[PDB]
Amino acid sequence: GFLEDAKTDLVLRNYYFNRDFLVDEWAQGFILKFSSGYTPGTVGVGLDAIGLFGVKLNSNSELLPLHDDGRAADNYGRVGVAAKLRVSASELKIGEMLPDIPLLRYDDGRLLPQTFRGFAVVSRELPGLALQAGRFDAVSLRNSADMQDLSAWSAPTQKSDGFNYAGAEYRFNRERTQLGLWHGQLEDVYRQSYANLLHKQRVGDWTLGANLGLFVDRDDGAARAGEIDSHTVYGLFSAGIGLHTFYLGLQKVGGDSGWQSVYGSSGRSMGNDMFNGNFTNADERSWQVRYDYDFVGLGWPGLIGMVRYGHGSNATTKAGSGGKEWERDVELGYTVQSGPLARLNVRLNHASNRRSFNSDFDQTRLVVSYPLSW
Ligand SMILES: COc1cc(C(=O)[O-])ccc1O
Ligand SMILES: COc1cc(C(=O)[O-])ccc1O
Repeated sequence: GFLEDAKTDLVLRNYYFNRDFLVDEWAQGFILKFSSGYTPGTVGVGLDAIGLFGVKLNSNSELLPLHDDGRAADNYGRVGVAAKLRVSASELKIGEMLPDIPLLRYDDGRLLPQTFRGFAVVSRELPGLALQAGRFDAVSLRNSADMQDLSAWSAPTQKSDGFNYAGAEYRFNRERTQLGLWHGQLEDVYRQSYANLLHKQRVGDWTLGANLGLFVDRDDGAARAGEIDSHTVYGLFSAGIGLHTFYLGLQKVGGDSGWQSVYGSSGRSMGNDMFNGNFTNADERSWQVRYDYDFVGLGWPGLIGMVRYGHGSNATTKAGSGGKEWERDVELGYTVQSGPLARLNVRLNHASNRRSFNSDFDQTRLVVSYPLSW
């Protein structure tokens, strides 16, 4: 039922951000999600809403929008609604939403999430197979209260009438393997095709995983961001045992151009994605090593750590070719497991970025999040 199965989730997010090239930002966010149930019947009808509000505290960062003078706003926010309609094992949503698909990953790396306006269909009528398609015609950046036309990261000022997509994922092999094929079009800017293989296999105490991906990009229509021809391949491999996980990522961009994506979106579909980049400059070859540990092994349940290092070379940028870069990320995340503060999450992380072709910097973040649900 519409009211029966309705859930309300509120996240309080206190976010401290520092980048030393020392510049600083501190802010408080509120993210309110109201998700109804569905009316009973052949066509079920529902409504989702999202409320976003951020407040500047005394002190990228992209935590808050900037005034024209370059001064961060005191506060910002917006409210979005989406209607939902369900039939059998298929759903259509229309309005404002948070798309999380391989060709369009909504960003939530700062204070409030990026949202999009459009429609999205997910259909699971045949066992193991999920079909998706949709179109988004406006976007609100993570650091903006407003909606604007979409554009590509490679030319953020060149606007498009919208982003269309369709894709399929098939999961099989006792749920261990998944294949994905996706096609997207940012109208008059670029078209992108993507294939993905996910696989996991247990060898004794080890869990071995692979995430292989291939993107192929070209300009579309009027080609407002210029001519584009790119392909990007990555393989991200994991080996887990007990409380430990090890990763090796390998990636290469080829062709005339870098890898394409929608401006403001997250780079997290890419194998070597890290906090401050994903090594997708034209021609760039990169590798990554990563280690994760679950500190329950030291009597600290709820504490998890990650360290990762990535290096890229052969990078072509406007300035020149043969560019090199590296990033090192470290994170400790703690989630309170029990007591009055249960579910409270504290994440502390640090990134160091060095680039032969751009500015070097270190970055420190502390994010304290508390979820309430009723
Ligand atoms: C628009 O409101 C919502 C959107 C979403 C989303 O798209 O995932 C989730 C919960 C919401 O309350
Ligand atoms: C000269 O600047 C850099 C060089 C390298 C390298 O040689 O691996 C890496 C990152 C850099 O920022």
